[PDB]
Amino acid sequence: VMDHAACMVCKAPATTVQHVNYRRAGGKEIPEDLRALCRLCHDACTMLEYGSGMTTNRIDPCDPIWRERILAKRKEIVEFRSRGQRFRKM
Amino acid sequence: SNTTVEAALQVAHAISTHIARPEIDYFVAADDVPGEDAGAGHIGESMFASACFYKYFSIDWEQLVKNLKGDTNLAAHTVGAFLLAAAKTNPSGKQNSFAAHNYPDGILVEFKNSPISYANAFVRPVSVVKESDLVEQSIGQLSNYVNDIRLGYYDEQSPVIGFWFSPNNRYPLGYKHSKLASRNIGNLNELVGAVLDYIGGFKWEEVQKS
Amino acid sequence: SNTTVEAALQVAHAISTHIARPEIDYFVAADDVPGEDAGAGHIGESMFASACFYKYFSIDWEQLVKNLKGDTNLAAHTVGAFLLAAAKTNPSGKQNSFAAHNYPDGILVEFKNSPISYANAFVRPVSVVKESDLVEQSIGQLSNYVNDIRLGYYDEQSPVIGFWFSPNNRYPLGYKHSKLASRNIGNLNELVGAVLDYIGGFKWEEVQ
Amino acid sequence: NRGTVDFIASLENLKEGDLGILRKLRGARLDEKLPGFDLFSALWWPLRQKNQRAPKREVAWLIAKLFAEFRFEQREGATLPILMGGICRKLEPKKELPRVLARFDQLASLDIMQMEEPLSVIMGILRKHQQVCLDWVGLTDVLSFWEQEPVKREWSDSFIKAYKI
Amino acid sequence: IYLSRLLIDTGGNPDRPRPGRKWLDNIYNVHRRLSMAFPSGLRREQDPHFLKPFSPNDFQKTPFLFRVDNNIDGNDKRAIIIVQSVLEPDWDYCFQNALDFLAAPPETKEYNPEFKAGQLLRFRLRVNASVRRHIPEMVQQDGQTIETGKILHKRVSLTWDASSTPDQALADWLAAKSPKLGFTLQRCELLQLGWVYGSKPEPKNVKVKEQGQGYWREHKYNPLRFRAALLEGVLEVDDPKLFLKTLSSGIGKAKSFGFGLLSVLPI
RNA sequence: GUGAACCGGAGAAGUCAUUUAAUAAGGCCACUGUUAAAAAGUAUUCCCCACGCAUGUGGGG
Ligand SMILES: [Zn+2]
Repeated sequence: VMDHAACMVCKAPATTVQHVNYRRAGGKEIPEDLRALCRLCHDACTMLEYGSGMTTNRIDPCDPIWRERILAKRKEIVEFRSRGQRFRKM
Repeated sequence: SNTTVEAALQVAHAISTHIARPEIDYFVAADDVPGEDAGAGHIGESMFASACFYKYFSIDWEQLVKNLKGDTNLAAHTVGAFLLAAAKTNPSGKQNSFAAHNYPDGILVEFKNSPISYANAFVRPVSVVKESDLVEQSIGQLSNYVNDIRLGYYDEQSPVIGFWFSPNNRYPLGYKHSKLASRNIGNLNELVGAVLDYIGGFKWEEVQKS
Repeated sequence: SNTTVEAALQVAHAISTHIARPEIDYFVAADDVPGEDAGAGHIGESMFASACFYKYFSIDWEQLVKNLKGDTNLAAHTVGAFLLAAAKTNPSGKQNSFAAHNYPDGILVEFKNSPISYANAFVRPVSVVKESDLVEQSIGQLSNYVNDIRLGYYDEQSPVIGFWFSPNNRYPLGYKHSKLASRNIGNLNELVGAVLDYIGGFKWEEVQ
Repeated sequence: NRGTVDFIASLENLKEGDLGILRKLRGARLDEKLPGFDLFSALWWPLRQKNQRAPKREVAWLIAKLFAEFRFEQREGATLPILMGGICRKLEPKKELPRVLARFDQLASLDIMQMEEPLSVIMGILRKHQQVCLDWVGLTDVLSFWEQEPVKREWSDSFIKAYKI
Repeated sequence: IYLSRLLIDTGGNPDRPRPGRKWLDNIYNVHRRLSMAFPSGLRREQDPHFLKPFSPNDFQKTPFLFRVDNNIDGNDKRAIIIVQSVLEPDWDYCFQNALDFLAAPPETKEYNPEFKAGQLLRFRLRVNASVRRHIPEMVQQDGQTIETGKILHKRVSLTWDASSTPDQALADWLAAKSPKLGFTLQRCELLQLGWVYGSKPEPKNVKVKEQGQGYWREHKYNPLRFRAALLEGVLEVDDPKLFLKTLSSGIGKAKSFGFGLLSVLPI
C-alpha cells in the first residue's frame, strides 16, 4: 500500500515484493526494507542476483545503475519465455 | 452413465471471400479534410460497407434420427426449421422484420455420404473495386471449384445431385451448365419443400407439430 | 516368440509450407436465464490455426506381401484402399466446431527402389504473392524440387515412373514447359486403377 | 528436514521431457536459459515460500542437474562416502586406490559453485560399478551446510568406517 | 488541443508474454497509465528515469478523454488508443521503461476544430448507457430469500421496451438530450452494445501494530462495471459556441474511463 | 612487594633436471489429446455530491 499497487521500475500492477537489506528478516523487517515489483521484473531481479555473492545488500530496483541490466533481462524474458510450460507446471 | 450425446451438426467458422477491409481512420481529422461531400467520406454507398461471407453446415441424418430415438418427422421438422433459420438470421442483434436482404444469395444443398467442403474456392482472394459484382464473381469462383471437385473426385457408386437457390440475379442459369443444379429455385419455402421431398418425401407446410 | 513385426509403411510428420500463425478463439459461455449477477473476466482461450500441409507416405511392396504371407491380391487391395483412405480422410479433432473436411489438390505417386522425401522443397517458406494463391505456389516449388532431384541423383539401372493427380487438371505439376510425370491423371479412381495395374495386373473389382 | 524431502520427491516426479531439459543444461548457470529457469522455479519456489529451511538456490540447482544426468533412486543409508568406501576397498592399494582417494579428497577444497564436475566424476565411477541407489536428501543437507568443520569430519569418518570394514 | 495516438499489438505469438495486450484487460490500469503520462514539473527533475515510487499527488489531475478501438493494418491486427486532452502529453516520460507495451511509437497532432453552421460531420462515439432510476432498489435477494425491503437511488444500465429495438431506443435516447449539446442527428446506427470491466484497489485500515503510526494499511480490490454503446452516424451543427464546449468536454457520465469521446470528421 | 620482583633463543638457506593414456563400439523396435461454449435483444453498474423528488438530470473515481 505504501507504493500504490505499482511495480517500481516498469510501473505495472505489482504482485510481489523484493527485499533490499536482508539483515532484518525472520519477522522483524521494516517497510523501508522492501520494494514492490511485478512478476517479470522480480524474475529479472532474481536472475540478476543468482550467483553474484550478495549477502546483506541485494539489488535495489530504484537505483538508476541497475536499470539497464533489468531492462535487458526483461527483454530476454519477453522474447524467450513460454507461458505453456508455467501453466502446465501449476 | 454416458451423459455425452454425439453431435449431429458440424458448423465451420464462417470465413470471408476477400481480404479484411480496414475501418475509417479518425486520427487524420486534425491534419486534413476529405472535402465537401467528396470521396474518402460522404460517398453514401447505400448504408455501409458490407462483407461477403462463406458459411458451411453439415447435418448427418442418421445421427440426428438416433439422437431423438425415432420420431423421423420431428427430425425433418428440425432440419427444415434449421435451414429456414440459418437463411435469415443475423448472428448479433438488430433482428430483421422484413427486408429481403437477409436472404442468402446462394444455397447449395447436397446429399453426399462423405462431407466435402468447398472452402478452397477462395484460397485465391476475390479482389474487386465494385461491390455490386463482388457476390457475382464469388459465385463464379464457387461454381468453378465445385465443378472441378465434383467431376474430379467422382465415383460411380453414389452419383448424387443437389439443389440451388438465388434471387434469379447472379447468373444461376449459366454456371457449370446446370450439371449439379438440377432444380433451380427462387423461393425459400419451395426449396425447403424440395429438400424435404428428397429426404423422405414430406413437405414443409404439412408437418409443424410433434 | 518374436512378437516384433518390422514395418510396411512409413509416415512423416505433416508440416506446413509457410510460417504458421496460431490464433486464439476467445469463447464465452452465455447463461440462459438472466440473473447471473457475475461481473468479471469470464472469457476463455481456445486455439486454432490454418495451413497448407505436405504429407509423405511410403509403401514397401515387398515385406508387405511377406507380412501378408504371399497374398498378392490382399496386398493390392491394401494399397488401393490405403490410397483411397489417405486421399479422403482427415483427422477427427475438433471437427464438430471447425468442420474442415478439405480435399487434397495434388497427389504425386512414384515407383522407385530407394525412398526420397521432397520435404526439402519448402525449406524456404512459401510467401504468397497477389497474382497466385498458396496451393499453386506450393505445387510449383514441389515441381521445381522434383525435377532437380530427377536430373540430380539419377541412375541408369533404376528407372523412375510417376503419375500426377489433380482434380480436372486444375493444378498441373507447374514447372515452365517441362512436364515431369509420365501420365497426368484427372480422376481419383482412375489413378487407383492405374497404380494397381502397374503393380502387376490388379483391378479395383475382384480384389475387394 | 522437509523442504529437502519434498524437493527430492518433486524431482523424481519429473518425466523424460523435463529431465532432458535439465540434462541439456549441465555445466551452465541458472540465469542463462529461460526454460531451465522456468522449470526450476516452478519446482522450487512453492517449497521455499512454505518451508523456511528449504535448500538454497545454488545447492538445489546442482542437485537438479546431478539428478538429471545421473538418475538414481532415492534410498536411505546409501550416502556418497559409504558407497565410495565400498568401491575403494576392491582395488590394488599401490596405483588405483591413491588416485581414487585423491579424487574423493579434492572435494574438501572446493566451494559449492565449482563442484558439479568432481561430483559428476564420482557418480560416474558409481554408475560404472552397477549402482542404482543414492541418498539425495543427505547429500543435499551436507552440501547446504558444507563450510563447517563437523560436516566434513562426519564425511571423512563415514568414509573411513566404510573403508575399514 | 492535442490528439495522441498509441498503437498496441493484438496478434503476434500467443505463447509469449504480451504485456501490451494484457494492459488493456483493466480499464483502471489504462486510466492510471494515461494519468502517469502527465508529469507535474519537479517530478521530471527529481526522477528523470521514473524509478521513485508512484504517487497520485505528484501528478497533474487535469481531465482527458480517450477511446480504445481496433483496426487492421495490411495483414496485422492492431489496437488504437486515441487520447484527447487539453495539455500537451508526455509519452516519452510514460513508457520509457515499457517500450515493449507499444508496437509503434506514439504520435501527437495539434487539433484546431471549429465548424460554422452548415457542416454535415461524420461522427463516431462510445457512450455509457447509464441512467439513475427512481426505483432501482427492489432488493432482489438470492438463495432462499427472494424479496426484502429497502430503497436507494443508484446508477444502472439503460433499458428499452420489449416491443422496440435497441437501435431506435438508443437513437431517441441520444436525440432527447441532443439540442442541449448543440447538434442534430440525421442517421444513428448502433454498432456495439456491451460491457467494460475493471478493478480498483482501496486501502483499508487493519489493526495498529506496535507504534503503527496510522494503522496498518492493506489493499482491497473492488470491481468496476460499465455498460458501453458505440455508434456512428452523421450530424449537423448549430450554436458553435456550444459545440466547441461539447468537443472540449465529454458526453455522458464515467468520462474518465474511456467514454464520452466524440470523434468528428468534416464533410 | 607471591622459590617472588628485575628477564628476546637469537642470526641463514632456489628442491632444480627427464615423460602421448594410447588402439574400439548404431540406444534400437510401439503410441488420437479426445468429448464444450453468443463479448452481447437488457430489467441492479462497485463507490461519493448539487438540486426540487411522476421507473429525475448534472459532476468526480
Ligand atoms: Zn515490473
